[PDB]
Amino acid sequence: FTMNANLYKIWLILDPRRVLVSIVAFQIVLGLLIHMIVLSTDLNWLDDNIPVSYQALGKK
Amino acid sequence: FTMNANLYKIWLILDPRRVLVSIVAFQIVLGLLIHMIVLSTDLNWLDDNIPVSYQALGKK
Amino acid sequence: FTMNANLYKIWLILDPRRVLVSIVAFQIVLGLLIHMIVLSTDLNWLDDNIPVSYQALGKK
Amino acid sequence: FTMNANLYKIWLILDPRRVLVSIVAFQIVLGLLIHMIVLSTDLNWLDDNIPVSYQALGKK
Amino acid sequence: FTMNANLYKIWLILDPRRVLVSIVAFQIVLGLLIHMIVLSTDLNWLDDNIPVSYQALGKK
Amino acid sequence: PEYQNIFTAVQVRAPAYPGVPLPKGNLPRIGRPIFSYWLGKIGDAQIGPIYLGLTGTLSIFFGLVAISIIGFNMLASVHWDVFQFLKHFFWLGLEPPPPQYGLRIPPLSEGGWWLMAGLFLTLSILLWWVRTYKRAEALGMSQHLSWAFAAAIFFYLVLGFIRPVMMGSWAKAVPFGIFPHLDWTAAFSIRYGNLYYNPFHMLSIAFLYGSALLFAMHGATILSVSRFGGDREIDQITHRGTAAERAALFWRWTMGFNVTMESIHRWAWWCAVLTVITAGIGILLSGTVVDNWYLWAVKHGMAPAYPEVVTAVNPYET
Amino acid sequence: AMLSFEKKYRVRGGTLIGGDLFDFWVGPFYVGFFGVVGFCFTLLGVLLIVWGATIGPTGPTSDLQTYNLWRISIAPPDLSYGLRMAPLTEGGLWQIITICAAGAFISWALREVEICRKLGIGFHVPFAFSFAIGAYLVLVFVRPLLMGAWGHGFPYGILSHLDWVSNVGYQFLHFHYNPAHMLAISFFFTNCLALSMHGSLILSVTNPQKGEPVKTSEHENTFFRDIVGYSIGALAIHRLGLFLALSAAFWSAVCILISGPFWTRGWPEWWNWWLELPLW
Amino acid sequence: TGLTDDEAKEFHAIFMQSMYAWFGLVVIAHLLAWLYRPWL
Amino acid sequence: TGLTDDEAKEFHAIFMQSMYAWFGLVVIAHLLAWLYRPWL
Amino acid sequence: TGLTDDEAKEFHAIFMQSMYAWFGLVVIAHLLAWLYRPWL
Amino acid sequence: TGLTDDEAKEFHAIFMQSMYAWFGLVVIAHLLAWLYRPWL
Amino acid sequence: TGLTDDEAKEFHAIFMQSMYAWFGLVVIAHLLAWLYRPWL
Amino acid sequence: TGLTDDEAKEFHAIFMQSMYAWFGLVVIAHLLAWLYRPWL
Amino acid sequence: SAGITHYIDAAQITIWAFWLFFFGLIIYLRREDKREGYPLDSDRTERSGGRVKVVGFPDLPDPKTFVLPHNGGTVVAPRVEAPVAVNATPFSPAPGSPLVPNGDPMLSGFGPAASPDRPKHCDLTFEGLPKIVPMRVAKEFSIAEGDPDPRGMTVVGLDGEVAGTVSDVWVDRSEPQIRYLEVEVAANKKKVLLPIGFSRFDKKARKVKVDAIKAAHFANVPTLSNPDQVTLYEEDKVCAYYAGGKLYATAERAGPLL
Ligand code: BCL
Ligand code: BCL
Ligand code: BCL
Ligand code: BCL
Ligand code: BCL
Ligand SMILES: CC[C@H]1c2cc3[nH]c4c(c3C)C(=O)[C@H](C(=O)OC)c4c3nc(cc4[nH]c(cc(n2)[C@@H]1C)c(C(C)=O)c4C)[C@@H](C)[C@@H]3CCC(=O)OC/C=C(\C)CCC[C@H](C)CCC[C@H](C)CCCC(C)C
Ligand SMILES: CC[C@H]1c2cc3[nH]c4c(c3C)C(=O)[C@H](C(=O)OC)c4c3nc(cc4[nH]c(cc(n2)[C@@H]1C)c(C(C)=O)c4C)[C@@H](C)[C@@H]3CCC(=O)OC/C=C(\C)CCC[C@H](C)CCC[C@H](C)CCCC(C)C
Ligand SMILES: CC(C)=CCC/C(C)=C/CC/C(C)=C\CC/C(C)=C\CC/C(C)=C/CC/C(C)=C/CC/C(C)=C/CC/C(C)=C/CC1=C(C)C(=O)c2ccccc2C1=O
Ligand SMILES: COC1=C(OC)C(=O)C(C/C=C(\C)CC/C=C(\C)CC/C=C(\C)CC/C=C(\C)CC/C=C(\C)CC/C=C(\C)CC/C=C(\C)CCC=C(C)C)=C(C)C1=O
Ligand SMILES: COC(C)(C)C/C=C/C(C)=C/C=C/C(C)=C/C=C/C(C)=C/C=C\C=C(C)\C=C\C=C(C)\C=C\C=C(C)\C=C\CC(C)(C)OC
Ligand SMILES: [Fe+3]
Ligand SMILES: [Sr+2]
Ligand SMILES: [Sr+2]
Ligand SMILES: [Sr+2]
Ligand SMILES: [Sr+2]
Ligand SMILES: [Sr+2]
Ligand SMILES: [Sr+2]
Ligand SMILES: [Sr+2]
Repeated sequence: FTMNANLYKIWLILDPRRVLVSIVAFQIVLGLLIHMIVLSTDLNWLDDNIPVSYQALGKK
Repeated sequence: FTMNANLYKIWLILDPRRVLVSIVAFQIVLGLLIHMIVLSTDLNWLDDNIPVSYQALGKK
Repeated sequence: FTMNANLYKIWLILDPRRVLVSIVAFQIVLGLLIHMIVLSTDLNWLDDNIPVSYQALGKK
Repeated sequence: FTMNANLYKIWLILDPRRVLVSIVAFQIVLGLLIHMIVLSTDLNWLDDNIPVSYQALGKK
Repeated sequence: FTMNANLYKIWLILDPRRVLVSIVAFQIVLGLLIHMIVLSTDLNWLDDNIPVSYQALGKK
Repeated sequence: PEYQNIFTAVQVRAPAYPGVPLPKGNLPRIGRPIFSYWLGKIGDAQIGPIYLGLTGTLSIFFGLVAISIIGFNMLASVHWDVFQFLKHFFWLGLEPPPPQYGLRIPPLSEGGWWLMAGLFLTLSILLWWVRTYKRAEALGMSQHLSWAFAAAIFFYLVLGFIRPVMMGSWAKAVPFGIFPHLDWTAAFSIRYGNLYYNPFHMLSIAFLYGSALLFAMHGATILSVSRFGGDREIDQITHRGTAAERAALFWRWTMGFNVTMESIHRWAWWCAVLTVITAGIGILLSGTVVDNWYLWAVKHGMAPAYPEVVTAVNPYET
Repeated sequence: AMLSFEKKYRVRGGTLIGGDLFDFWVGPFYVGFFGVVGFCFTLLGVLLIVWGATIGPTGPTSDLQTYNLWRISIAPPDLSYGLRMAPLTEGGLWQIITICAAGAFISWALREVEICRKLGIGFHVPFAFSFAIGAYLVLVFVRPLLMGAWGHGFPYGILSHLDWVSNVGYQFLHFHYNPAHMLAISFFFTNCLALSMHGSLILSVTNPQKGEPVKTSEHENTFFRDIVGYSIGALAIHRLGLFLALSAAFWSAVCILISGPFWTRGWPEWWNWWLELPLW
Repeated sequence: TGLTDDEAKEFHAIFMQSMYAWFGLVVIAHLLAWLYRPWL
Repeated sequence: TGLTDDEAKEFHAIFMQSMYAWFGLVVIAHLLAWLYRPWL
Repeated sequence: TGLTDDEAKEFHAIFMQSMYAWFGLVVIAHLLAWLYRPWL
Repeated sequence: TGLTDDEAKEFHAIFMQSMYAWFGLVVIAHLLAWLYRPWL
Repeated sequence: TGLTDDEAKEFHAIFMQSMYAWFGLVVIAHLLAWLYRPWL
Repeated sequence: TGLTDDEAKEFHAIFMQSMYAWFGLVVIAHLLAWLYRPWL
Repeated sequence: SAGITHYIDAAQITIWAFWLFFFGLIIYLRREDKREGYPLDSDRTERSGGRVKVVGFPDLPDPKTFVLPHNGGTVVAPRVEAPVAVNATPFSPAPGSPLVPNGDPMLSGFGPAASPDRPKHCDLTFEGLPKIVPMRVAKEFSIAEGDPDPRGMTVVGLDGEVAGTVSDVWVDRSEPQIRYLEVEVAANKKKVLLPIGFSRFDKKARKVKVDAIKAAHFANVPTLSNPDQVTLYEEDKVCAYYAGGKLYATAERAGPLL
């Protein structure tokens, strides 16, 4: 079995509570971060007027 | 497998009171945040004057 | 009215005195905030000349 | 059948003296507050020149 | 993976927990750094109008 | 005559202290201590050990990256002349993306290093935040620091990221340079019609002055009751002594009221956090809400009028 | 009225001046001979600021006269008067109110002194107070004197004095470049930092997580050593903070003392000494 | 806390009628206010 | 929280109907507000 | 973690249901939101 | 790290399944996102 | 660093294979990247 | 609390008429004020 | 009509919110301020037999409990403290008058010599060993290289007279430093503590001046119920005595000057 065949041992070395909650934080921030990244590029989905401009609909 | 099967045990690891209140904050703040995001974009729903404008509703 | 049923047990976890006061505060505050939100928008009802202008009840 | 019929017990949880004094102050403040809010907007009742102008004890 | 010496002995010399934390950290930093450098260069892959333009498929 | 407790006149050493012990999960500590007879002349002579976790390493890491972009960039502005770099250093700086770019991620040569250094700096400050909350938990303590750091982080965020995003322009954040960032400050007041008439900036100023007032007063007090071990504030807080008594009384007899060994630390705490919090609010309303504070002050009748003894005719009006 | 532990210290004597004459308390305030001089200086000072507010810069009926708190303002005489006493209604009033303010702060300081002698505590506080009194004096006595006229002093009005600061600041073009200004600002900022750190600490140890007991000195040192590899320790942190705030006041006093009397050019220009060293 | 179950039914009672009296005085004021000067 | 299992049924019941009472008052005021002045 | 092994089954049961309930509230709000003004 | 070899196999097991579930949700989002809006 | 010569065989064994795995993934990302958009 | 049940009867009695003495002086002054100087 | 300037802007109302949060903050801080010394001492309270406990505005906050570590106790605040007679008599019968100490001023335990009754237990290290102990009890401690060893200097009072000699050095086992000087008194060879705060060194002469008290007064230094450790009660007791000398130790510190 050529693959990490004892890689459970990592939870004998690194405290799991810490690692888990840590991971949650890390994903929530990265999520936040890239969300802002997409908001700063051509790929933006908000200041787009999608699907119809609202700053110029209205009667009136 | 898509299924957890022993994930009740997570509260054997994480303080439930804390997890609960943590989620309360994270949700209430995120709510505030994104609300503010929508209020600052094209998708805005308050300063639209839809379906009838109130800031030029009077002659007076 | 929970709506069913052992969600009462939640006050076995979070102090009822604290939860109550917390909500009282949060609402007493939020009210003030949104009130202010309305005061700066289309829904403003005071500096509108509604239904008849009052600084033009004489001159000033 | 409902349950708003044990709503006196609040005075077994929250100090009545405190609630009373709290409500008292909170009200005096809210009063002064709102008075100033309206006094800074159009619904004002001081600078209206109503019903007899006093700086008009002449040709004003 | 073809012999080297007694280069396992590094763990009699360097704490496995710390090297773990160091590699996790350094790799994370380098990852974000290079991603942003590439995002800051001509080789950008987002604000390219790829594969269909987004700022002119909704502002219009 | 009497010792003033300014300079420890005779010191003593004892084997260094690795500190109160941390729970499982909180990694080892690194470095092994040293003593500086001179720090010792005025304070605990022990230097370190230090704690470094995932958090601490990711923060030192981001922070030093950010420090490199700013620096390397500054050497580039002088042509790699380390001499010139040394000569104009105070005036060197890394300016922000130009407005032409808005909030887009700009090219390396036009601001992208600033956005990267701003990015990495922020991540590193907020990681140091997490660090102090962890280090504060390992000790069973409370997050009072973290609530303050979080306030100063608030001001920071308002200055370089929040106001900019709201204003839709990275050119509005502050540039990294000593003299450059001083200039950014002055231009900021100028652009919005003199920041002195901004109420929030007045409050932040009352609170900065207050941190100096309170810490000078309290600090002078604790020294004046140092004779009774008033510096040992913890036990004077649990078990009031004549230090806390003479302390509360000096002020009581002086200004008519007083506080306690525990409460002065709250007045001081709250006064500092307030500086940064009025401060940030102050930058938040500028451009977002108010564009000319002096005018704002006139609209609310707060700006004084002086006899107009000197005046100039408006060419724009000819 | 007294604290629940106060009577046992309310001893007789310790004066500098007055002796048993004014050796008594009123409510919680200590009087003393200097409390009387102080109250007199103070009362006349304030009562005159009230009269200045009453009369206004052009007379009680003119539009510049005002009782609005943001705008009431009492300003110095023109420079034409130099160090002479100027007519009352032309900045004289401002001069007298100043004499009263200086005298009141000095009485206050001396009364804190008698209070140290009574309570038997160090005199670190009134000495430290004297730094603010000093800064105030440079801003009304030293600088305007070195500058040949009392008008160089700032006016006493909430925002008008802010205006004084503004235009005086701007005569040097970019005040931020004043190096003493740079110092004083550094101390004011750092002082505000240590204070937030000490404040936070005391409150973080005497009130720790539920389930934990009042914390220890060992904790204190271990936390800041954990974070930043060093802890200055309990006594000294009280020492530093006193240093920072008093120094912040110092350098404010010197940064303004040199802005005029010892330097007239813009301040950024001062930094020229650095670009011209024979190194570059 | 520290009332008998009886004196908080009482307290609640007096509190309730008194509070309602206040609401009365206010509605009085709001109705006159509405009369002399409509705001809506 | 030093409560028994029966006396958190109680707090919950009273809390819930009261909470819902507030939700009602709000739904009412908001419909009133909606009738007099639509925002959407 | 000051709970018993059974009150990590129980709590969990309640939790799962409550969260799924919130998620219900959310999916509801967003479908309505998509209805009135689609964003994707 | 106060764990036995059974409670790191167990932990590892549940961790692996949980992690894979989240990651699943991830590829889900990436497929919806790729269909309506390709980035490559 | 408190290890015996044997857990420096084990830790090293697992360390080495895991790192070669990560390196594998990297090689993957670089080949995918090289195919779709050459920079050379 | 630190009164007898008889001296809060006594206190309240004296209090109310004293208060009304005040309200009287006020409505009187406001009457005077309203006559010389109507405001609405 | 697209110009109706509103007189109310976000800046006004943010200044409003601020002041309201402010007032609540101020009030609160003044409440933590009455966790000690309150209710006050008037003859308003004594005249009414106590029916006017003096507390002012705001009022007193519900007690808070401090749970001392090490089987130490539990403290509350605000608490009810037993009155303690004043070891002095009114300079005037009028209120607000100061009191004159009874008997020999340094002994009075009134004025600069007064002090409260702190626990008769010891402050403890983290471990729980007597925090303040002598270098004779704390083996490890050591002078810092390049500092005269106080051990063996001569302690000298305010008038010049020798007082005693440094017999030892007390140190903090928690924050390593000299807290107390030990003094073998000349007039009776008894051992007394001398707070560092009262001690000045004259390194070139190996003297340790003390302006506080006279050489002689060293005879009356309050004493320790054990020569190898000290209690909280005893520290206050030691220091306050020296402090008394600042106003008492001479027939001149009483002031005036003119
Ligand atoms: C263009 C944008 C749309 C918009 C689209 C949406 C969408 C889409 C959503 C909202 C939702 C929310 N919107 Mg909206 N919203 C807009 C305009 C508004 C306006 C306004 C001024 O006009 C307001 C005030 C709101 C208000 C809000 C909040 C009511 C709500 C988020 C709650 C939260 O933060 O979680 C914190 C709250 C909780 C965690 C629940 C409170 C629990 C209480 C305290 C517990 C009671 C005790 C309990 C019984 C037992 C204990 C349980 C545990 C404590 C939990 N919206 C406009 C119209 N809005 C979100 C929602 O519905 O809620 C998810 C949502 O999905
Ligand atoms: C400019 C050319 C290509 C590009 C070329 C590459 C190349 C080349 C690589 C990546 C890699 C990464 N890229 Mg890419 N990438 C691009 C566009 C993107 C975009 C986007 C919004 O468009 C995103 C979100 C990503 C995201 C990512 C991460 C998922 C991934 C791992 C690095 C990492 O986690 O960093 C910080 C964290 C670490 C370095 C962790 C180290 C810790 C341990 C040892 C490793 C565990 C990490 C984790 C389990 C791996 C997750 C991903 C697995 C590969 C499935 N890329 C552009 C378009 N990308 C790397 C990768 O795939 O992994 C091999 C890589 O070698
Ligand atoms: C130029 C003329 C303008 C002026 C324009 C401004 C502007 C603009 C601002 C101030 C600001 C403030 N002004 Mg001003 N100000 C004026 C004149 C004055 C005068 C005076 C006597 O005249 C005074 C007392 C003040 C006082 C002050 C302080 C009260 C306040 C900021 C407190 C502070 O430190 O925040 C600083 C603290 C922080 C920023 C937090 C620091 C923490 C960060 C995160 C630390 C990270 C450390 C880093 C990671 C370490 C590594 C280093 C890296 C290399 C970067 N100003 C005049 C009117 N003033 C603020 C304000 O009022 O806004 C409304 C502000 O931004
Ligand atoms: C105008 C634009 C220039 C500038 C021009 C000036 C000028 C000009 C001056 C300063 C001054 C100072 N400036 Mg500046 N300043 C600039 C921008 C800044 C910035 C910033 C972030 O940009 C900051 C932080 C500061 C901050 C500072 C400090 C360095 C210093 C003020 C402290 C002080 O005077 O102590 C002194 C404290 C006192 C004098 C108070 C003494 C108290 C007395 C004894 C008692 C008062 C009692 C009274 C009765 C109390 C009322 C209580 C009632 C009884 C109830 N300036 C801008 C760029 N600045 C001032 C200075 O240097 O100080 C002399 C000064 O002259
Ligand atoms: C906006 C246009 C109108 C306006 C419309 C209204 C309206 C509408 C209302 C008021 C109301 C009030 N107005 Mg108005 N009002 C205007 C002009 C004025 C002017 C002025 C100078 O022109 C003044 C002074 C006032 C004054 C006031 C207060 C008299 C009153 C609010 C009570 C309160 O807040 O206290 C706080 C109140 C309480 C805490 C409860 C009352 C109980 C009192 C305070 C006793 C406290 C109990 C205490 C424990 C002592 C115990 C007592 C004994 C046991 C019996 N109005 C303008 C002209 N005014 C409100 C009102 O109710 O008055 C009828 C109201 O609804
Ligand atoms: C009440 C508001 C005041 C305030 C509060 C405040 N500041 C704070 C905090 C708080 C509560 C913290 O908790 C935090 C702190 O840690 O306090 C000591 C902090 C902070 N206050 C500081 C700065 C600061 N605060 C300021 C202002 C203020 N902060 C206000 C006065 C100022 C100003 C305006 O003058 C400054 C400059 C920082 C020391 C600290 C935040 C430190 C931080 O975030 O770190 C980020 C990243 C780095 C430092 C990068 C690491 C670089 C290392 C120093 C080098 C070491 C290298 C080593 C040799 C390793 C090998 C390298 C390898 C890569 C080769
Ligand atoms: C020097 C370092 C810091 C410091 C220290 C300091 N200040 C101190 C002390 C100390 C240690 C005291 O012990 C003493 C005190 O009582 O503590 C509050 C004091 C003091 N700090 C105060 C003021 C003060 N200190 C300040 C600052 C500083 N003081 C520095 C930050 C500041 C500012 C500008 O930031 C002010 C406003 C006082 C509350 C108090 C001394 C009070 C006092 O002396 O009262 C006697 C005098 C009066 C009651 C008024 C006299 C009447 C006058 C004739 C009228 C006023 C004239 C005035 C000149 C007009 C100015 C008008 C303004 C609106 C422009
Ligand atoms: C006609 C004629 C006779 C006139 C009538 C006279 C009149 C008008 C009577 C009115 C009398 C009344 C109402 C008041 C008198 C007014 C007086 C004289 C003026 C007040 C002057 C004064 C200095 C006020 C300043 C107020 C402020 C906010 C000062 C700033 C200082 C600060 C922030 C205050 C709170 C914090 C304090 C007090 C800390 C002190 C303090 C510190 C610093 C510790 O370290 C410490 C350590 C351990 C225990 C206790 C303490 C402690 O108490
Ligand atoms: C329980 O108590 C606590 C501790 O104890 C356990 C802590 O350890 C801690 C942790 C605290 C720390 C680790 C402290 C860290 C210190 C910080 C961040 C302050 C930063 C200060 C600096 C970097 C120094 C800057 C100054 C210099 C380099 C020297 C400058 C010299 C100059 C300018 C020339 C000297 C001359 C002057 C200044 C002019 C004259 C001076 C005056 C008039 C001032 C008078 C001063 C006195 C003291 C009487 C806390 C918070 C705590 O609360
Ligand atoms: C030769 O030198 C060698 C050692 C290489 C290195 C030397 C380096 C040196 C000496 C560097 C010196 C640097 C100095 C002195 C810097 C001074 C900086 C100062 C004084 C700055 C003052 C103010 C700056 C502020 C307030 C900056 C704020 C910026 C912010 C908040 C940026 C935020 C950006 C973010 C969060 C980015 C987000 C990116 C997203 C995700 C949105 O992109 C999609
Ligand atoms: Fe302190
Ligand atoms: Sr819109
Ligand atoms: Sr309207
Ligand atoms: Sr009007
Ligand atoms: Sr009139
Ligand atoms: Sr787009
Ligand atoms: Sr007038
Ligand atoms: Sr040259």
